Amino acid sequence: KVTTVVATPGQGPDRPQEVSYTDTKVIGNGSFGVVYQAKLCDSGELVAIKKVLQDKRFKNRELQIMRKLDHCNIVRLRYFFYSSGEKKDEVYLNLVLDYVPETVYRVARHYSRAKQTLPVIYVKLYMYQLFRSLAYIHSFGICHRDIKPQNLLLDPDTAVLKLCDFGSAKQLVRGEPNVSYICSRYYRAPELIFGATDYTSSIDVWSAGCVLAELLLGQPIFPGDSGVDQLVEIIKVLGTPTREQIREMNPNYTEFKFPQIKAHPWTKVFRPRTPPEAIALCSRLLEYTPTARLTPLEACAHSFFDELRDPNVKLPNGRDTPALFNFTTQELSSNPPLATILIPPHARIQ
Ligand SMILES: CN(C)S(=O)(=O)N1CC(c2nc(N)ncc2-c2ccc(F)cc2)C1
Ligand SMILES: [Cl-]
Repeated sequence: KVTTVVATPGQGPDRPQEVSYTDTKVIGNGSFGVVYQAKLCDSGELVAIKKVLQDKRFKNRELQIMRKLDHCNIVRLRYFFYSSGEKKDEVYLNLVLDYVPETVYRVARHYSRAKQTLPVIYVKLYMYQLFRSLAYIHSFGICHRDIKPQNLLLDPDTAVLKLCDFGSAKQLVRGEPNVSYICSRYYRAPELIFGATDYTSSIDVWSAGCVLAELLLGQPIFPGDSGVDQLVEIIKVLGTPTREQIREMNPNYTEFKFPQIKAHPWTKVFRPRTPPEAIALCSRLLEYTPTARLTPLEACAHSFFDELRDPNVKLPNGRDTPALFNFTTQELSSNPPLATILIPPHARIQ
């Protein structure tokens, strides 16, 4: 059995191609709709097809965003096409994406179940690549707004990480308000919990920090079934936020005061032999004041990632580390001077 569609390439000019695929499995299910796996007939390559209801009213924002993006650490939209079948008279948008086998979520949980933590080298590789993907999208003023381990795809052999699921992503424009019900629990920045609608891209940075801490800890750092419970956990670590910090997150001073707890020394939060650089980075990501958090690009240049810039660094399995230094001017525009740290001497050899 073989499906053949006429699809538009995600990048490049509108030059429709006849695409045929087979072995259609299922995955995903949820909010958006369905995700299938498939095998492209000629090349034999695996792809994921995300199928969602097309609005008719507006054009699909995820698609609009996907087509603008091209980066080694973001899933490639290979094709998109429309279809339906069945008793519906409703259009479905189908996004054909590179299939990447693992996710940070699944990996983390394997190590967690086995009472292990992921080797710090993998923590470095995954986090660096995430920050690059954020640096890139943020440069277009696009915030992901749902950074979490399930959205971080991994090829285990190459150590390559790819940000996915742009269903929540949106261009944040100074002055325009945005819904505060967007991020997934545990990874929500305080300003989101306080219902702020004037938030910036630094919510993604907070979320990234939550992922780092979690890979280090072996479990979510700020858990809770309610916002109340999450804030308690946040306060247990960061300490009680000052009236200044409180005004910084949500201007609209919700209505209350929290228990007055002092800052738990970040060193006492983590397993005893945790690298100090890792801990330092966390504290500079997980800050109350949104403007006080490192930028993605600033994070990449943090000393916690120095090992990745070492010329002799290899994967434990012997392979080379994947591309880490092929920055574009687009990607560096945040702060071009950082190139002198980000691009190590050996990467400039001729
Ligand atoms: C594409 N996203 C909307 S998603 O539904 O969250 N998507 C993450 C999952 C995904 N997407 C892509 N592109 N490749 C492999 C996988 C994947 C599916 C199942 C897995 F166990 C691991 C990875 C499915
Ligand atoms: Cl044509």
